[PDB]
Amino acid sequence: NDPLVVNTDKGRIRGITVDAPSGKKVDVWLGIPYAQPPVGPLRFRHPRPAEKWTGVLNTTTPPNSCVQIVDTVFGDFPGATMWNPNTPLSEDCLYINVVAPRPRPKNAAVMLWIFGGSFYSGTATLDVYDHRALASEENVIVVSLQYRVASLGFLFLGTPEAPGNAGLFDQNLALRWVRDNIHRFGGDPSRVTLFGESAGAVSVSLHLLSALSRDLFQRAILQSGSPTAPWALVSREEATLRALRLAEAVGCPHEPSKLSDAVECLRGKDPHVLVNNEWGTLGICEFPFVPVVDGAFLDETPQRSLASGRFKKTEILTGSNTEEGYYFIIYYLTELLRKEEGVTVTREEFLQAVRELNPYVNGAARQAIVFEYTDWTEPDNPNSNRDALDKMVGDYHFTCNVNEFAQRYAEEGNNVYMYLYTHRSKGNPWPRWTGVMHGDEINYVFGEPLNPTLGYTEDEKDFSRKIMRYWSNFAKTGNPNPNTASSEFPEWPKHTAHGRHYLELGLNTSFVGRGPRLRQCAFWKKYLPQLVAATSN
Amino acid sequence: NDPLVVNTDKGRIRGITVDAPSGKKVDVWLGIPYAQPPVGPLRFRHPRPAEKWTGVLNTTTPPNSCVQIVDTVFGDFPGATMWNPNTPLSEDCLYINVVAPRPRPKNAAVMLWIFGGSFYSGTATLDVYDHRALASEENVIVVSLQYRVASLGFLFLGTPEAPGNAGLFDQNLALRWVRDNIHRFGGDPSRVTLFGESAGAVSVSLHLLSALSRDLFQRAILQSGSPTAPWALVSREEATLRALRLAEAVGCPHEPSKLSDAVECLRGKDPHVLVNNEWGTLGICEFPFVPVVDGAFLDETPQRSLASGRFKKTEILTGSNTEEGYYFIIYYLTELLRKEEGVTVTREEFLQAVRELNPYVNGAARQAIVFEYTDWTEPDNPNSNRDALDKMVGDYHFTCNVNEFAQRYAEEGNNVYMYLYTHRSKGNPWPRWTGVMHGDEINYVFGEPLNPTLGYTEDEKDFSRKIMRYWSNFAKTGNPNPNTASSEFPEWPKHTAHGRHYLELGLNTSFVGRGPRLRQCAFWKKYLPQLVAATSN
Ligand SMILES: *[C@@H]1O[C@H](CO)[C@@H](O)[C@H](O)[C@H]1NC(C)=O
Ligand SMILES: *[C@@H]1O[C@H](CO)[C@@H](O)[C@H](O)[C@H]1NC(C)=O
Ligand SMILES: *[C@@H]1O[C@H](CO)[C@@H](O)[C@H](O)[C@H]1NC(C)=O
Ligand SMILES: [Cl-]
Repeated sequence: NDPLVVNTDKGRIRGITVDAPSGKKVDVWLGIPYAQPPVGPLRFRHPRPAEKWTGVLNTTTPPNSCVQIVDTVFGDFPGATMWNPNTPLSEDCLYINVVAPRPRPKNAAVMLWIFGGSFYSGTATLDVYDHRALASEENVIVVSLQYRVASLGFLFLGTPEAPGNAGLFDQNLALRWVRDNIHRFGGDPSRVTLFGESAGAVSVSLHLLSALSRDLFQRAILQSGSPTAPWALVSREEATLRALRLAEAVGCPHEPSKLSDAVECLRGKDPHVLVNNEWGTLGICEFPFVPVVDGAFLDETPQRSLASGRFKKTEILTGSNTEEGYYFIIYYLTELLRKEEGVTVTREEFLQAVRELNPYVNGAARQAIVFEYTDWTEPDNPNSNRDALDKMVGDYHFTCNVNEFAQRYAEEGNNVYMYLYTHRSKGNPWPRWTGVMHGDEINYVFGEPLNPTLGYTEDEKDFSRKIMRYWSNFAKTGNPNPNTASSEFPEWPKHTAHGRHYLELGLNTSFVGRGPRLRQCAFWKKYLPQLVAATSN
Repeated sequence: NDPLVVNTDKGRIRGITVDAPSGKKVDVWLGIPYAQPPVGPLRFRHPRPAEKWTGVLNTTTPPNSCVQIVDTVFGDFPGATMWNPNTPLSEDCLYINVVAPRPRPKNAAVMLWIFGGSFYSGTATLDVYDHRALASEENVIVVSLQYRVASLGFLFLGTPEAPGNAGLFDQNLALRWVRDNIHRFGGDPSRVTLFGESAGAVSVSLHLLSALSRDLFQRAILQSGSPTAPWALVSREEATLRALRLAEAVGCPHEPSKLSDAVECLRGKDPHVLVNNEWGTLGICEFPFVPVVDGAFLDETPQRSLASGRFKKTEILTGSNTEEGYYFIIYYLTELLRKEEGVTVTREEFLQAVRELNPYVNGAARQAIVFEYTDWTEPDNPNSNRDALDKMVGDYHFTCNVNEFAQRYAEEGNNVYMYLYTHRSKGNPWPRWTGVMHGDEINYVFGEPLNPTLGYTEDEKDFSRKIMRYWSNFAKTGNPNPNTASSEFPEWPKHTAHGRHYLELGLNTSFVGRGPRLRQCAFWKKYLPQLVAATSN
């Protein structure tokens, strides 16, 4: 009997034994199909499941990446190219990857990765997401999936041939494949933990809401993303306009009254032409094609689900990084924050940035933001004014939404674990002033420091082992803490509805705090909305 | 020859030798007259100098106190009775006290005290101000003066017979007396340091502005008071109305057109009847009869003098206590902050208090205050909501005005030293939650802990020695620091215009910080004014 041949519910498949960078060995199945290719008449539409096949399908090659724009802003800068697709771009992209430890488990916990990329970019095949270290060091099945992104994943016109959320129905279908099949690979299908970062975290949080995903997994890890983030969803009316603008931009009919003509033309366009024409006039952290409230995957806004307690009763682990804003500002204010060492911002530049980064609020709101984000010890300090820019973008679009979601989960009686990630890698290629940006924790979550061909210190390797152990303890039990309390493994306390404790994740630290950033988050969530209402006659 | 008989420019006077509680001896001259009694036709008017006398005037008895209301809200509670007049009340109250060390110096520095009491109360004769410890431990001439308070000191109608600021002209005349005479008591008239607390500090600061006082002293110490405090001055237009309201309240004519009838009737009323009818409907930290801009003592608002650099160029030492607001709230919101142990404030009680304590601002401003003064770690915590009431009253009426004054003095090149006083006496008679209140430092400045019959600990005795040494180093040299830096005497750095360092004064501490409370002071001084402007249609 060939332990690498597996009889899935649609056919037999053959995997392959390979080495993790550490030397430990894992079994691997790459590019398992879970849907019909979403091509031709099927573009923009929800996935159909895969047709049965005869024989043995060799599932040993990393799959196609879904069509998306490629980032060339900084040339071959490694900090940017690590997020670009590393396999051929194709609409034929609906595949899953399974990576199992050796020897093969019987009922192991299953960690299912959903990649981020602001819903317009990303792929499960990235080297930074390599599954071999995590599976082999922690004894879990690691699963990853492709899902459609950008307008191919999220075009919405409010018609059956453009119903929205195709990329989310892709993820749901993959979740169903995992529950139907993962036991054949040594995983317990009742022990699936979803984890994802940024738009992948938003995606995970939406599976905590949807009635269609409710029974498809056990618990969730949400790295720097939450469904109350203002970029996370778009209204149905605005999505419809954005789709029609895309149709115009590529030469298609775009009349609100004859939506059939517009969809049909869009289905005939080259896919690269579509994703390369999506980017109109949008503010920072506004992405053109994102989830909507459609009626079937979600039938109410996330804020209404949270207010009413309509979400899955389970544990969650979630957290933020210290410099969440810079990554997005570096690409948006390219004259102000050049990607050079020693950048600073003058007071007059900061005041101009506040208007550009908050383009929708009135005069009174901007002053409040200025007051809230000024260092009153030294108002004109050019470092303080640069850091203020990161914090106001990072608080509003990231940190404060994670806090909000973790709060509601905790108020409703669920165990919550909250982190603030503060480690900057010794080999970080970005300018020193960028600090700990969006996504930096991913390398450590997937155990990349254990790769002996890379430059990580021994301290960083221990750190990555600590983090993988927290993450996988949580998947295995719902609690990141070990049984025997360690010197290397600090205690990670629950984030209670009233304590709101969080654990700082870093090299030489076990600091537990509150929040984080409760005051700035109250500014955005409580003070500023009532001031906008008061001054909008 | 009798060294206790001194020939002043108006006559001879006889003093008396007494003991310090310190064990050392001092010479003392109490009740030296410096003006004609301001009685009869002279009521409300500026002082005339004292008429010459033959013989030897026995100056050995603490002088009369100026007429003022007596506080009975808490009966014989020691925390309150220590501020009540301890000598008979009379309009015949314009006297000075001099206390010299033994053996008598030749050209000693002179520390001249101006009592506080919100311009309606106070007296130089209080036991808490007793001069003997400071004079004998620090080898300085200690001087104190009476000045008229309440409507008797500060009635203004804009006519020659109610010209305003009589109490400040009293202080000016006393300052003159000191420069004409203090060398006969062993003091250098070119080395007068003014010091005062609360309305006494305001008074000191107004002598730093007035052209009539400019050459009458060398430097200044300002404890918890500044001329930018919103209670420190009243407009000429409002002063006139308040005076006319007082006339009405006591049955006098009060027609805005016939001011002579009103003044002449007021000159006939009993002085106690006058001061007991002053208290109309006023907010917290609003006192009816206070300085005005008259044309002669001051001819522009303090803020206009500060902005234009028209103020005396000299060193200043100044500071705040940590709970500046509670004292006034305890007397204003007597149902909410009962003088009992274990008081707390509910969230709903706090929101009502914000409206009562900031009764002039609109809805938007109140929300900003609420947001600024909420503990966002635990918004509903009833200790936090009680402390917030102290901080919003103390910041707005005290701490932030001291900061502003020290800031402007530093920007103009003068040496400034800033303290935050944080010591609560072990024997404090107020409830524990009141913290370190307005006026608490006065006992330590005057060396009261060195009286062994009071209950002070040994550490508190040391603290008082340290503080008298800082204060008198400052009077002697312009710098509170000693020459040989000690472990008992930390370094007190200058408060520079951009560093804004302060020294925390307390038992087990040498902490240096910035501000204090730069962010909250920016809220009152920069943010809230621009938000009121924006929302005032
Ligand atoms: C798959 O692998 C086997 C060898 O292990 C090979 O003989 C076969 O041709 C491969 N391709 C397909 C399509 O099965
Ligand atoms: C003043 O004191 C002297 C000596 O102590 C005494 O003889 C004299 O009577 C006193 N004068 C008055 C007016 O009491
Ligand atoms: C003074 O502060 C130090 C700092 O921890 C402390 O160890 C010491 O006990 C303190 N002394 C007191 C509070 O009397
Ligand atoms: Cl001047």
